[PDB]
Amino acid sequence: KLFKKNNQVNRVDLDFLNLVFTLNDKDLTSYHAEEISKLTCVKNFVEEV
Amino acid sequence: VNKLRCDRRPIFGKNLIDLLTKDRRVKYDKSSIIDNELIKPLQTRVLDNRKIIDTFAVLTPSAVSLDMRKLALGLNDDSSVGENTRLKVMQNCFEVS
Amino acid sequence: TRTAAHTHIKGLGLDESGVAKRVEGGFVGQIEAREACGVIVDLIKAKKMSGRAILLAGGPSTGKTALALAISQELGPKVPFCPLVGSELYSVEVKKTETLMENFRRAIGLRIKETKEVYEGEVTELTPEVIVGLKSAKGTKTLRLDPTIYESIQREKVSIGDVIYIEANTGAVKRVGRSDAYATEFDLETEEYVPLPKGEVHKKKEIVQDVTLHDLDVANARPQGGQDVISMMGQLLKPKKTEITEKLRQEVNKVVAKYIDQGVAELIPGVLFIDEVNMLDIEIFTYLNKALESNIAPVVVLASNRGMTTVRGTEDVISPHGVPPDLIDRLLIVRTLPYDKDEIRTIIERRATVERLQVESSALDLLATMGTETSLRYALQLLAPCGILAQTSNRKEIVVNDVNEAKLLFLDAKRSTKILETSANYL
Amino acid sequence: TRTAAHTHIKGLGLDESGVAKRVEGGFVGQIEAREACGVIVDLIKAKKMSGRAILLAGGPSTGKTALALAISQELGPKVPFCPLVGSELYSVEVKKTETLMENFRRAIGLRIKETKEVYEEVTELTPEENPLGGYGKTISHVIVGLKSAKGTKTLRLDPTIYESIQREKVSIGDVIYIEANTGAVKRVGRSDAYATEFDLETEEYVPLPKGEVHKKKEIVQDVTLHDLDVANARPQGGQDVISMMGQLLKPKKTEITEKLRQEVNKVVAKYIDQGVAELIPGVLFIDEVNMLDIEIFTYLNKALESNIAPVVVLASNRGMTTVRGTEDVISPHGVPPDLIDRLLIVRTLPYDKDEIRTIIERRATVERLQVESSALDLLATMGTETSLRYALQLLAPCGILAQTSNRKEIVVNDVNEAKLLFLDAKRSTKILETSANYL
Amino acid sequence: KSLSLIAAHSHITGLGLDENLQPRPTSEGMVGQLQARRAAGVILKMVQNGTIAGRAVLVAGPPSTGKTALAMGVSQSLGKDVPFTAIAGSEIFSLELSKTEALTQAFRKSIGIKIKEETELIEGEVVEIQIDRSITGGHKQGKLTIKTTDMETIYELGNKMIDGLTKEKVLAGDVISIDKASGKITKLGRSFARSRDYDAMGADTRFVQCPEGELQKRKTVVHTVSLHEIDVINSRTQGFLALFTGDTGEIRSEVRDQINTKVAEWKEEGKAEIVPGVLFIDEVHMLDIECFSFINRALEDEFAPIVMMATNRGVSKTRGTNYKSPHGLPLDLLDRSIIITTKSYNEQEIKTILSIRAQEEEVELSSDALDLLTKTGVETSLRYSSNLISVAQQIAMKRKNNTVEVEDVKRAYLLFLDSARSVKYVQENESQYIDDQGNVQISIAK
Amino acid sequence: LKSLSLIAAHSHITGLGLDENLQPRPTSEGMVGQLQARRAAGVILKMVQNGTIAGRAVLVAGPPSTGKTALAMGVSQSLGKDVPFTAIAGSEIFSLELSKTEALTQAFRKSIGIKIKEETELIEGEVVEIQIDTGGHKQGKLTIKTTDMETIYELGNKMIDGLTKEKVLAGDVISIDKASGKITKLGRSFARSRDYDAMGADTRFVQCPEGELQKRKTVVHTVSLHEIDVINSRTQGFLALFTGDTGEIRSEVRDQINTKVAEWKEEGKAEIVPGVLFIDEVHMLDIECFSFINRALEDEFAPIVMMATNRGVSKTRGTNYKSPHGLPLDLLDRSIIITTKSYNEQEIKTILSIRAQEEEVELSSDALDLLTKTGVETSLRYSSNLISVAQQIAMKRKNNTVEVEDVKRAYLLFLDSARSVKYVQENESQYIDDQGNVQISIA
Ligand SMILES: Nc1ncnc2c1ncn2[C@@H]1O[C@H](COP(=O)(O)OP(=O)(O)O)[C@@H](O)[C@H]1O
Ligand SMILES: Nc1ncnc2c1ncn2[C@@H]1O[C@H](COP(=O)(O)OP(=O)(O)O)[C@@H](O)[C@H]1O
Ligand SMILES: Nc1ncnc2c1ncn2[C@@H]1O[C@H](COP(=O)(O)OP(=O)(O)O)[C@@H](O)[C@H]1O
Ligand SMILES: Nc1ncnc2c1ncn2[C@@H]1O[C@H](COP(=O)(O)OP(=O)(O)O)[C@@H](O)[C@H]1O
Ligand SMILES: [Mg+2]
Ligand SMILES: [Mg+2]
Ligand SMILES: [Mg+2]
Ligand SMILES: [Mg+2]
Repeated sequence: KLFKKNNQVNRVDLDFLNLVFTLNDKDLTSYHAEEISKLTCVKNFVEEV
Repeated sequence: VNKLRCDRRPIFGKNLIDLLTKDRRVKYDKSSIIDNELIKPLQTRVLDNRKIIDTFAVLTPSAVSLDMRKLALGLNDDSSVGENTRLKVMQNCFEVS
Repeated sequence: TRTAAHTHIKGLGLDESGVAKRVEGGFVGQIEAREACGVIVDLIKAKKMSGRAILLAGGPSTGKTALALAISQELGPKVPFCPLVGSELYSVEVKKTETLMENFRRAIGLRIKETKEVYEGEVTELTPEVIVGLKSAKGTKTLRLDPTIYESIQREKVSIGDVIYIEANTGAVKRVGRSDAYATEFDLETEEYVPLPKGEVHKKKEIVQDVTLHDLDVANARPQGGQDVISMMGQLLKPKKTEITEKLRQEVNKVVAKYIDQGVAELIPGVLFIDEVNMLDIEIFTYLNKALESNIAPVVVLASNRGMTTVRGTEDVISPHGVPPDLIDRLLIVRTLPYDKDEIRTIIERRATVERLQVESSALDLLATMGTETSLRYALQLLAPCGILAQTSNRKEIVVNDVNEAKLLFLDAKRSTKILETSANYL
Repeated sequence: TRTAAHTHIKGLGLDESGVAKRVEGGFVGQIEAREACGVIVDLIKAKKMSGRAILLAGGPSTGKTALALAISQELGPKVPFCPLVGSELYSVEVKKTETLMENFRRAIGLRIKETKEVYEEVTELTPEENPLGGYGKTISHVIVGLKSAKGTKTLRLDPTIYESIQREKVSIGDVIYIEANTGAVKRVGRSDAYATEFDLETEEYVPLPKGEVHKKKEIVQDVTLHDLDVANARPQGGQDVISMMGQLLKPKKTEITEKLRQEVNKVVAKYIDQGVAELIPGVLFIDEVNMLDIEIFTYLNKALESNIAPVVVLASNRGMTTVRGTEDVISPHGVPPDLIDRLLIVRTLPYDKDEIRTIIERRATVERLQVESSALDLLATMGTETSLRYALQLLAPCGILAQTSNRKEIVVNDVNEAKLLFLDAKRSTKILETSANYL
Repeated sequence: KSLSLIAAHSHITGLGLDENLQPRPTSEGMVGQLQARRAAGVILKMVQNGTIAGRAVLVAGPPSTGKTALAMGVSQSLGKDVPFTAIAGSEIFSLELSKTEALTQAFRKSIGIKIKEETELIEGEVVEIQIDRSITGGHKQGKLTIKTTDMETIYELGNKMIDGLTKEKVLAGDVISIDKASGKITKLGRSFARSRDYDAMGADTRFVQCPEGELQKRKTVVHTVSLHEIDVINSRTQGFLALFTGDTGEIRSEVRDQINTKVAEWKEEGKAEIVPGVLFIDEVHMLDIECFSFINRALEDEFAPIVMMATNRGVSKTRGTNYKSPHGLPLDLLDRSIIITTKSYNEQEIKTILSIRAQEEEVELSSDALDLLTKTGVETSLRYSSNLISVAQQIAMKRKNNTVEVEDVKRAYLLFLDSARSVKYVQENESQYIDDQGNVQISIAK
Repeated sequence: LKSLSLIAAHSHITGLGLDENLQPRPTSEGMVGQLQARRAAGVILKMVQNGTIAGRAVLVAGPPSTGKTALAMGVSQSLGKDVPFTAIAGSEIFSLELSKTEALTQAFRKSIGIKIKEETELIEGEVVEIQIDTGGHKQGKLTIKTTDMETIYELGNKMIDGLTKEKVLAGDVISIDKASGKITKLGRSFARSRDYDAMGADTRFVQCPEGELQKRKTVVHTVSLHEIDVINSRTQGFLALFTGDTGEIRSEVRDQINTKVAEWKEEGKAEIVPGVLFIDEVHMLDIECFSFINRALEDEFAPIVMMATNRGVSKTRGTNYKSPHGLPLDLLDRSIIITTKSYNEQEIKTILSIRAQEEEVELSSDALDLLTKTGVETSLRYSSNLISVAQQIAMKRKNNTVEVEDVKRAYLLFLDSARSVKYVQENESQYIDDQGNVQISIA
């Protein structure tokens, strides 16, 4: 109780920044990766932002 | 989100599941039929030795402390494990033969 | 009827006045050693002091281990006992000092009593939460029980109409079988029908079993008797022996002190015996100084047939009996004397008698002369081949010619060494 | 309010333009060493160029550890600082070189920034159906409401978050904060609004949060890559098989591979290129390095030419000794000559009577004690006659003796009795050589 | 409590001193060593003050001269609430833990921390328990009437409390205490009330408990823990089991520094109190040079308890080296440590100690027997007589006389051998034993 | 672009200053002098990219600070990508959880790379609409859509079951394997992008794919042999490449996977690439390791192994004789020696100037000459370290240039190795000897 009280203040989610990547291996390929990371970066969100 | 979690990991680097399947793939149709008795899996070995284990397992512990057998795997009425995780543990493990 | 170098020692044979006779209890000579050993016997029987140290030192073939076995037998089985050899200390799973402490805690016993509650009867119904129904010869009760033993019963393939046995204290579940009331249901059924138990389902009994402190410590640290999946699944994960924290020992000491203070148990000190302690390392030897000067450590006895030697683990200090002066200062020394001709002859004839062999007097004289010439253990070893050699000629007695033939057939240390000295290629 | 031979050193006491006075920062004498070490602090604070080493040599009781502590104080609490001794490198779990590599990675830290939008009693909750497929049953939508303080607001979400909050076992009337990044929500507790619902309860009263329905906060985190790669290698999770196994696995650290190092270096490189992360090189301290070995020294060279090598500082007091592991190699300070060629050497010198007397004055002042002038003057006498540290330690028993006879100050006969009571090394070995009773 | 038969230091009880730190010539079960006693009392006062950390003190002298006796005396005079760890030199050479790791664990063991947790606890005798089911009107029904010595009232459930009370088969009419901050039922015993119906429990409840009357009480709980327990708890999922089994396995350092910072925060906030425990190491000459090097740095930290060491040898070869260093220790440690010397005993002191052992061991000593025992002790050693006194008892009531006499002492002396006599016999009988070169003369004849 | 480096001890080295016929330029890419060694390194390099003969042992000699590691860094930069280059020192071979022979075998398998080609056929982001139905085995035909292409596809009971797991509205765009694999969620369309007041980490708005969804694309895959063995070492060992618990893999995966890679090579779908394994600090090693290397040089998949050392005739770690070069004669017999001479004053000047400009340090000519004079007196690394501290002290004096007096102050601040040795010689009593003797009492 005296220790697990500042987790509501100083906690930082390394998983949110994708720093636990080793555990996220066996579900992904790259043909969607580069295509989406470019298209959503420029052309999908130019009409939205 | 687009600049943090859009595609960060699906870029290979370390590995990709399809590559593991391509590598862990198998080029065997059927072999080792005599798995029968040539290999004799230990699951059959234990039951094949039923009579001797009935006739020889005699010793018993001299002392035992209850509430540690259950506490060893970290599940008690006051434990740090989750709500449904503890029940799912033996729900997956009780079906074990 | 196996006999091996012992079992002819039935005790020290000490008088109630503390004066040892000449020949008694399968023992001859060593009057001073036997008297001191009986004094130590009464010392441990007092059960008032702790952490006392006695070392007995003497040359080989002087019955030092025989004396230790004699005192152990004289004490009886009530007192805990654990023989040890120095080389057994060195292990690879745990540090040597921890093994020494483990053997320290196994050398004191505890006599305890508790009430065992059991429930046995016929299986009547199984209502899930878990309630069970038991039928006895005359009684019948319904019991609500933890789902763990319910699942265990399921694993125990218990059917309807069966008879089971339950230990309430530990939750132990065992099925006796099925009642003979419903027995001849099948012509060739594999299940063995058993008669219905007689008496009430609820039963209470008393036990007086005994345990040592090391057993309590390992039971508390390591549970190795579980029945449900979680129990043995957890206990198979760490098979390797580990260390034991001292705070666990303090907690165990507190609980046993509470048990004896309440008045349902009493403490029994014991004896720890280490044979051939000359080879022990220096670290263990300096650890003994701390271990002995404690409040619970039992009495200890050491054996070492050495002289001006360097103790193992160092290269400088030459100490008597391979024990440094620091451990010597907290030590009592017992001197063992070498035997002589007539005692040798008596030993040989007694060993022959305990081996149910017939021996002719001239053969005993030859055996005694040869034993004085080489060693007592040599003759003790070779007497049985003499017996079989006589048996080959269908004679139940021992003749001098047979003994000479056996001595020709089997060598000794001195003859083998002389042959080795004059040998072509280190024969 | 306690000290152990230190904590009276407040920085290095180096003024602007790189100058050190006599008495400052609890530090006296050895000006040139302080100047050089301040220059080293400047070089580290440049944060431009990394991979250097510096070894300082001197006799015992010279202030080497004090010098390193002054360095650490001057740098400040932002840059990481990992003190160490040679012995801790040895281990019974992994290689010596490997442990050196964890320490190497632990020396350098990284500060990361990130903003988070969070939504924070609960007005109501309601799911919204026909799955139009083979699925059994589901809800098209879920609509909930949050009370908070700065006005309330309803919230529409997916039955996944409904499932998650159901797993959190939260009452309908309760205070809830929900994470917008991934949807993780935990039971904040029984809110203060529904106080004394019954006569007796156990749930925390949890006063209702004062703020908007949704709040955005800025979080700045300082971590080292050593935390990063062990976090990457160690598995996580709940009831999954490897999760329980690791929970029971006794997670001993074992031989972190270089592939994780490459991956984390790439990720942090692209993050600092993006401009969200800033890398703060640290300094690693190895005290009493003579206890190391040839293997450690050679791998130390190899790691010293590495890419992300932090600046390290070494301490020793040995002379023309033989480095451990071998016997034919006699090298200064027990450091192999090839390593010596790869770093600089800072000299330190023994103090004088005046400097020792000033040290005694400072040490007496910090512990709130009164020392008579003559008593302090004589304390300096056997400070020089025997050692500085002996006279430094002698002070507290003298204070106790002063407490015995109810006098705050310390007198000459008190310290004389203290010296008589407790022996120094020279007197002790004199008694040892004189006697023959195993002493 | 503290079950024990007899200890080699069962007679020493917390040193002996005045308010002026002057040792009495005989106090609390020991005699002599005036200057050593005064130094030990000084160190004790240091530990009580708690404003100093990381000081090294070494006790030196001939073997069997009040070294471990002084250690036990300071341990007993220290009393409870101040951690004291006595460790031998050879307990750290483990294959599971590195030597520096074990030394670190011991140092963290010898650091006391006092904490105070405030909880609102309600106790009192109950009459019955009301646990209802879920119905249309509301969640459940519950109305507990609780009685005490003074005044009896009634309370209501809290939804979760039905489950808490149904977890165990709580019998109606027992003294159970509830802390609403925790909700833990403390079934200390049954309701005393009137013992006419409660006179034949068959043991149980330990004579129950008389109700205290008032119920609304908030009493602070003082808990004493050491740094090792905290870090071990933080290390694993269930650190308490590792603490009780010893499989910690090289706890990581960043946990330790975080613990240090956080406990410093608690100290500034007034939540925690720091107790300067004591670490004691015996026959430290058996330690390795790596351990000494690690100690040299670990001493200077602020979280460094006072460490006391005792050795026996002098001018010996430090383990791990080849040079016979003075005192069997590295010179730098001798510089950083303070040496306490113990001198040889006197015949009067040895006779007083023997009499103390006699009265301690329920041994009645005749004056002539005491004289003979003192003569033997001064001739050979203290421990020889200190064991002969115990052994001669068995001879005393083997002749049915409770009080020991001269003849029993003579018999014990002639029955059990002394080191000098034993070595003389061994030297005169060298051919009978096993030589250092494996030369044995088993054959009596030829 | 991906240079997270602050600096490197030798970061000016970017390849080797050679040409078409492999002539060493006098100064190119942080490299000066030792032309014969550079020509030999270029020959070895051309041999490596020839990739037609394996199992060659090359040894680099030279005094300390002669730049033997500089050649290794240069050749590593020259080969660049697509070829593995394992830089391993001699100390990490000593593991107490793995046999030294096993560690050497792992290193050898690491240095060999293999690339393979594989082609997958898939329809991406086209599942538009689900038409559930009569009853049972419903949704047997639903259309597919992209931003530019649409098609109607019939669905069977097996595909119905596949769609049942993680059912979706199908108004989004989802990629499903046309190669008889499974389905993979892509995200949500823009129509429901404004449907949630809170977000999670399961589904993210995804663009409708451009062009035909059907695509049979081929992918190349590069990996080294050590990883490919460890992946088949157990049921799953992807953590072994990360955790590091290889576990001393038994010699059954190795030969079978050699046969597998030979089969793949004969099929032509896989191409091998022999990398270079470099071992620095070789003079400390066990004789057993030397014999294992002696044998392993003969293997068909033996990468080019390059060794570096500086010790002359000295005892070998594992024997009792002072062998020349610190190595057994057997290993020296089957190796190639490339000696490196010392460095010259002009070379010293060029190297110091390169170092100074590397850390963007403005240097006065006279200060550079003083640094060159010192680097002639003492080691060159001494001045190459003093440059930065001289810059720092010049900054503290508020002058951008590194004046001579700043360099002299830096020199006077830090002791030379020889100067430190001499001072220790003058003050032997003050320091602690190797016999544990020291003096702290001044009087
Ligand atoms: N008094 C005795 N009575 C019977 N057997 C004896 C006697 N003394 C010695 N022995 C025999 O001598 C042998 C030597 O005993 P032990 O102590 O084990 O070996 P050692 O004396 O060489 O240490 C034993 O086997 C024992 O049977
Ligand atoms: N100039 C100084 N000012 C204050 N304290 C000093 C000074 N020099 C040394 N000390 C004291 O000396 C101790 C450090 O000794 P140090 O020189 O590090 O020993 P070693 O030479 O064995 O490393 C510190 O506790 C510090 O209080
Ligand atoms: N002042 C004393 N009073 C009573 N007994 C003492 C005293 N000094 C020593 N002893 C006796 O000596 C023994 C302790 O010996 P010790 O000096 O600790 O050995 P070492 O010098 O090897 O540590 C104890 O059993 C104790 O009975
Ligand atoms: N011929 C050279 N050209 C460029 N730089 C060199 C040369 N020789 C040495 N160096 C520099 O010297 C530094 C150390 O050289 P190194 O290879 O470690 O010496 P050694 O041969 O003793 O290992 C390197 O950072 C490198 O920049
Ligand atoms: Mg024997
Ligand atoms: Mg220091
Ligand atoms: Mg002692
Ligand atoms: Mg070389």
